[PDB]
Amino acid sequence: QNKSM
Amino acid sequence: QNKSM
Amino acid sequence: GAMGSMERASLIQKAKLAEQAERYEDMAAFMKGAVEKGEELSCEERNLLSVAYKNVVGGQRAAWRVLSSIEQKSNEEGSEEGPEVREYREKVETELQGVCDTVLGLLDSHLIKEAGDAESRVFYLKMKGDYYRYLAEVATGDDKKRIIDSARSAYQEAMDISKKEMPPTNPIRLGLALNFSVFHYEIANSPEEAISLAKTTFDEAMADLHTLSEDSYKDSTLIMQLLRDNLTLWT
Amino acid sequence: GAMGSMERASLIQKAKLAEQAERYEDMAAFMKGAVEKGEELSCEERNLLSVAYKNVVGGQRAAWRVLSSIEQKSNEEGSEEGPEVREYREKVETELQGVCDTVLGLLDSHLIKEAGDAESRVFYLKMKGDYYRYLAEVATGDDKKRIIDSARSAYQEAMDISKKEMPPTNPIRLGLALNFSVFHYEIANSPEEAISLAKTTFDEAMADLHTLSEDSYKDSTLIMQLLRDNLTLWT
Ligand SMILES: C=CC(C)(C)OC[C@H]1O[C@H](O[C@@H]2C3=C([C@H](C)COC(C)=O)C[C@H](O)[C@]3(C)/C=C3/[C@@H](COC)CC[C@H]3[C@@H](C)[C@H]2O)[C@H](O)[C@@H](OC(C)=O)[C@@H]1O
Ligand SMILES: C=CC(C)(C)OC[C@H]1O[C@H](O[C@@H]2C3=C([C@H](C)COC(C)=O)C[C@H](O)[C@]3(C)/C=C3/[C@@H](COC)CC[C@H]3[C@@H](C)[C@H]2O)[C@H](O)[C@@H](OC(C)=O)[C@@H]1O
Ligand SMILES: [Cl-]
Ligand SMILES: [Cl-]
Ligand SMILES: [Mg+2]
Ligand SMILES: [Mg+2]
Ligand SMILES: [Mg+2]
Ligand SMILES: [Mg+2]
Repeated sequence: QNKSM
Repeated sequence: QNKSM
Repeated sequence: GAMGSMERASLIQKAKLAEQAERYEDMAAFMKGAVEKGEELSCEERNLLSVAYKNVVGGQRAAWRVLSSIEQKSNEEGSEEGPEVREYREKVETELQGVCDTVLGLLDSHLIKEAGDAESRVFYLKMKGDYYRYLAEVATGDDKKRIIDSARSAYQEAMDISKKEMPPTNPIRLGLALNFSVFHYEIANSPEEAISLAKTTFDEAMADLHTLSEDSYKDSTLIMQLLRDNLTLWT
Repeated sequence: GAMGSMERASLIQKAKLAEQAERYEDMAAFMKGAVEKGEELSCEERNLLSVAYKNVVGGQRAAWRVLSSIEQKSNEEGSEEGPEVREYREKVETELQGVCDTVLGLLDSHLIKEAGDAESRVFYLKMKGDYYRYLAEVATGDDKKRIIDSARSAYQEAMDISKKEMPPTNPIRLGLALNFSVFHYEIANSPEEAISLAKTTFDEAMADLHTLSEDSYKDSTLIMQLLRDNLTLWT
């Protein structure tokens, strides 16, 4: 799970 | 919160 | 119908795929097409139908309650005034009523009249009751009483069949009893009837447990636990 | 447009109401109408737009990944054979691409060319990059390279403006850097560039923290924590 915003 | 199913 | 050109089996397969992806609106559309193929549904297929529409309308109900609480706050003493809140609550409510009408149309055309076995007949009558109850949750006009009575009538016919044709621990009978108790408590302003039904259902299921094999009733103990949750909340 | 007859302010109000009810598709439609009114968006309004479409397309992406994993499994060695999985994955993918195209059309007509301040211009270019990246996640044909390069170009123009017009701890600059790093790692097959960008961004923000007031940068420390999560995962 790559963190994006 | 009344439980229903 | 948009699904009239897809195979029944393909619709069932895609409903399962949509369930896995939590795409419940697609799941509902697929199971609607499957139903409209005209053949009765197997036990596994009824479950897919009920799950799909239950999740769709559950999201709709939660949104309706958020908006209705905001609306109520906006009509209190000292609250600053437009029509937007009412309009958007009405939008969500109209869409919700559309989904409920669609499910009831499916049940009436023609699932219930072809349902001859106790399992399926009770399943469909419980669902009829559930969706008339969802309509009752938002009703405010000249039809409220008739909607409430339609829910009651469906639930009661399902109860009479389940008591006579099903054992006390049948998951369908237990879920019907749970939801009819919630009807009494929250819709019919009959909390004592709700409590009595919940307690009697739980006690009879408890007394019948000894006839069951272990890994084959997870849902039944689950629903007995929900009955106990409601009892704990109401007393 | 279905919203052409509703007041801009009413659309904004109803977008906030939809946000509260977690009705993100309605939120997106409302903010689309607001944008199509033709006036530039305030800081608070851009946030509503981005949040709505981010949540809609996030649900779509999660469903697409569920279905794509099932599809891959179905094409392994010893897997039993129909076309349903491919068809439904294509359905979800086409709807996803439609949403992405809609957002990009909004940005191109005419949010970006009227965006003159650093905050808004960087915001919109980051969003352009995000949605071209979402398109890249599912691309498999003759357009993959051009989609990837469009994402890169948008991200890079946003980076050049943020480095020159914004402080290191600006939440928009930090979120842009996070997402451009994720682009490098997951889309561009450039994990070393992703790691370098994440580390440099985090270090510069860390060194600039001392200029900020406390309760006024929750989002910035939040995004620095996300950068650190990605660094921990990738190294
Ligand atoms: C995964 C596919 C489907 C079929 C959609 O859902 C699986 C579930 O479907 C069945 O469970 C039904 C059922 C549910 C069970 C109570 C859940 O049990 C557990 C431990 O998860 C919830 C579902 O909504 C469903 C289909 C709804 C009905 C409900 C319908 O009224 C019109 C009446 C009571 C309940 C009955 C039909 C349950 O038997 C099975 O008996 C369950 O088997 C297990 C592991 O307990 C399984 O959880
Ligand atoms: C409640 C309404 C809205 C505006 C929709 O969301 C609130 C949030 O909106 C703002 O936060 C933005 C923002 C988010 C913050 C990182 C969340 O911060 C916390 C602690 O919750 C997440 C949102 O998605 C949003 C709007 C997205 C952007 C993102 C957009 O790229 C195109 C770039 C980075 C980030 C910036 C714009 C953030 O500043 C505010 O600065 C935040 O204020 C606080 C309490 O930290 C608030 O959480
Ligand atoms: Cl509305
Ligand atoms: Cl499909
Ligand atoms: Mg109404
Ligand atoms: Mg029997
Ligand atoms: Mg495709
Ligand atoms: Mg500046």
